[PDB]
Amino acid sequence: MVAFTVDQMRSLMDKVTNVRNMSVIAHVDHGKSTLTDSLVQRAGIISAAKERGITIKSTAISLYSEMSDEDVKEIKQKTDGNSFLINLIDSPGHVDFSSEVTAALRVTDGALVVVDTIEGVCVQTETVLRQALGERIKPVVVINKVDRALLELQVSKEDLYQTFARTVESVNVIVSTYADEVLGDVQVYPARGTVAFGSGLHGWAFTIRQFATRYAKKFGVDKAKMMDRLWGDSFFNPKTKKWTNKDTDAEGKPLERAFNMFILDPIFRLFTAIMNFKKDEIPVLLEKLEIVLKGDEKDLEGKALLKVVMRKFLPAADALLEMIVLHLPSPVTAQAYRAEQLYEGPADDANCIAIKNCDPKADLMLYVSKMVPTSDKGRFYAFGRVFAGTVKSGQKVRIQGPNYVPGKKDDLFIKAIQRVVLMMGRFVEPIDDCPAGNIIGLVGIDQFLLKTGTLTTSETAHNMKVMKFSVSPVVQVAVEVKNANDLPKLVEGLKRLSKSDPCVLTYMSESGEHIVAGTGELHLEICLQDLEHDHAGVPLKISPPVVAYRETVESESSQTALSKSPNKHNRIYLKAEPIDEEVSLAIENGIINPRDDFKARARIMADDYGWDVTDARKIWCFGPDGNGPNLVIDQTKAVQYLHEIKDSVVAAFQWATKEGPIFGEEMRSVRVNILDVTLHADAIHRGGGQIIPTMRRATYAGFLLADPKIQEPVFLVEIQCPEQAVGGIYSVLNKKRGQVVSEEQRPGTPLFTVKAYLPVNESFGFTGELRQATGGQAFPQMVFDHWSTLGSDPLDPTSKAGEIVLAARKRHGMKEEVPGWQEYYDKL
Ligand SMILES: C=C1CO[C@@H]2[C@@H](C)O[C@@H](OC[C@@]34C[C@@H]5[C@H](C)[C@H](Cl)C[C@H]5[C@@]5(C=O)C[C@@H]3C=C(C(C)C)[C@@]45C(=O)O)C[C@@H]12
Ligand SMILES: Nc1nc2c(ncn2[C@@H]2O[C@H](COP(=O)(O)OP(=O)(O)O)[C@@H](O)[C@H]2O)c(=O)[nH]1
Repeated sequence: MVAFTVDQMRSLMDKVTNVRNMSVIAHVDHGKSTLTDSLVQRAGIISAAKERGITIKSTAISLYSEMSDEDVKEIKQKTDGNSFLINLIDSPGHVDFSSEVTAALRVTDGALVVVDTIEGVCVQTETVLRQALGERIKPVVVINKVDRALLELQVSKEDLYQTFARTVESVNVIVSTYADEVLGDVQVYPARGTVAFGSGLHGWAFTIRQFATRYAKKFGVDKAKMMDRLWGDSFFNPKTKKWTNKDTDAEGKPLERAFNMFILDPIFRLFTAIMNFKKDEIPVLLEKLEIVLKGDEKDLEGKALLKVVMRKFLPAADALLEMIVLHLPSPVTAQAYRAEQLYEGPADDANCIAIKNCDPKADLMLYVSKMVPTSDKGRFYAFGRVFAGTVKSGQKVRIQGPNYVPGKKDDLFIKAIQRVVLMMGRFVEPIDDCPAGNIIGLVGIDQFLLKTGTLTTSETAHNMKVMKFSVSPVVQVAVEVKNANDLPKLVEGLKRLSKSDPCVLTYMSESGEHIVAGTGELHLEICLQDLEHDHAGVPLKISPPVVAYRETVESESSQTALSKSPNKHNRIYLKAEPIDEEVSLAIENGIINPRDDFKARARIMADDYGWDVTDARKIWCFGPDGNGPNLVIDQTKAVQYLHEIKDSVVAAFQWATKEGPIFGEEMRSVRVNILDVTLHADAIHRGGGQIIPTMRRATYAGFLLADPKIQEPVFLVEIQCPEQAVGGIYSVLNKKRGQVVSEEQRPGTPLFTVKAYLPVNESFGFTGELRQATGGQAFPQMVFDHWSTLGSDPLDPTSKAGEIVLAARKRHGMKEEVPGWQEYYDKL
């Protein structure tokens, strides 16, 4: 549109009182693009001077505009000259709530909210506006698609007005409701020229002020008052030739409002005449309004003409530009009431002040809004705003991350800025510097600032409103080699991955699978990628990690269990019953140890865990692995060669409990009581290969008679997030048998710390699903917490648990049926 040299741009960048950092806030289909596009063609700036080339993803655009000596006097705000530099920063239309959006606005001071003439203000509209308000962004309105109502609906004039009327009122509800008391009445007033009406597709729009001036010069009145009248309850009676503050002429008759008589009328008459082909009235009407056509335009018809005559009548572009310049704040103005909020430090601090003043001579205070993709071979550029001091190419800056703390040296990076550039839509342009108050990009920060961050030149500097990260590994899957022979390389490469990525984690699952875990899904992504193509460079099959379970019993076996050796000579009679959870834990945590003296040990189980004191000294072993939470207590009476079979009964128990009868999982909280034992006179028939199997079977039998169940692992998740999104937590948690434990708020500033239990086998995907429910606001952090017995029957293929088992057996190539106890029991 207009081309400027790089110097010209720096000159404009010097008068920051004539700059406007804004964006366009709008609903999903309200003309946000046809409208900004309209502006761009009118005022868009372009690079002056104009296999190999460079490009960046559009993130901002620059518009230039000159005003009239008079229009610059209505600017109730420190100005400097007839010129202006508008910054049209792009914002995410459809992206989740608070992350992509919040960050973008933060570098804007004003907004241009687009509302629809028919649908009025919808949810999203009200949502982003509330968002913008939160950061104290002043709103200015534009009701769009006024053409739909004029054609399709055929609406009246007072009908339409009333619409505009409402739409304005709702917006003013949201305004007052979320506006900082200290900022004053930011409510939009059509009569004050802060609300524009028009059609972005047709190309026309208008503010009341534009009409209040048209009529102001001709008939000789000051517009101050002509504006107040041209909207609301002010009527002008042709007859009385005077105005009134009541909608009824003395005689009791209804009059026509000004807005309708002086604004809408002219318009309506033009539609109706050109849209009905009244080739005789068009000429006289156009003449009357002072709309001159040129050349072949004189012979247009219908829609073709409505657009020409309408765009000449009220160029959408000038209405928008008006409001922008005359009502939206400049940095100098906004950075004064927006300084505290954007600074996380002392509101009296040296820097926090250089923001308010928007002083380019203070200590650098540049905020990075986001990292933008570019054709420069995988390099990203930093897009942000210079809030204080000034940036320079090759400058030495202190890059502070989201965790950085003034004292502590974490997230801090004392590197230098390669180049400072202009982000002109899809193109960039190098410059020498950029003072406080502007929008610029930075090349060479890539690797030190992932996303949001603050750049400073002061060592006693604080960070600007920062965004929190997820830094614990949580996203994990099971990695395995496709050709068994590559195993050595998979292993080889897992130590390679770890040695390079300090934010990755690798380990062996209880169920023997190698495991890769990472920060986010994107992180795991890059990780598994490199692993298979460089670290290990071997084909791998990635999958959800297999969960381990615990086979346990619910009560004392309904009946005694019997089992005879394959000698038909020796028999064993036992029963199984549950061990208490507080106890099982004690065994697990080593408070009750099989290696500790019977002295200390006997004491603890009697004097601290209710165990009958005699019991303590008749346990033969804990298991599996000699020290697990399962006991074999000897309750026999007159077995001659008892002490003779002990060593065997033990090795049998250490086997049974390592791989239970349900599906081979480890048993937990299982206490086996041997009620009696009968042996053969000779030791030649009570050997190992005779007793071991007897006990193995015997135990299984008692076990299944004891109302079997299974225990599932359970995580203990911790979450941090803003008060509003604490809803998503409970939202998703419910869809996964979750359970909120505690909800504590960190004193100081909003950020809740939700804590809950999460069934390990309901956690695949959780991290992602969380991002959604909270629009990228919360970040999880898991850890194993405990075992929990499932209520359902493990031998009923259809029950919850029973499905868990079933699939398991199929995965192992075992029978789908779980051999009931009868299979192990040997009746007398
Ligand atoms: C989310 C994270 C981040 O890093 C942590 C790592 C260190 O520990 C992880 O905790 C991993 C656990 C730890 C416990 C206990 C050892 C008892 Cl025996 C039962 C096991 C589990 C088995 O079902 C239950 C948990 C989820 C698993 C696999 C599905 C991978 C487990 C495993 O096999 O290691 C949680 C991870
Ligand atoms: N009649 C009419 N259609 C419009 C107007 N503004 C936008 N549209 C149409 O609405 C649709 C969506 O508009 P667009 O600007 O892409 O919406 P966005 O999603 O807000 O960017 C398109 O088909 C446009 O042609 C307008 O003022 N009048």
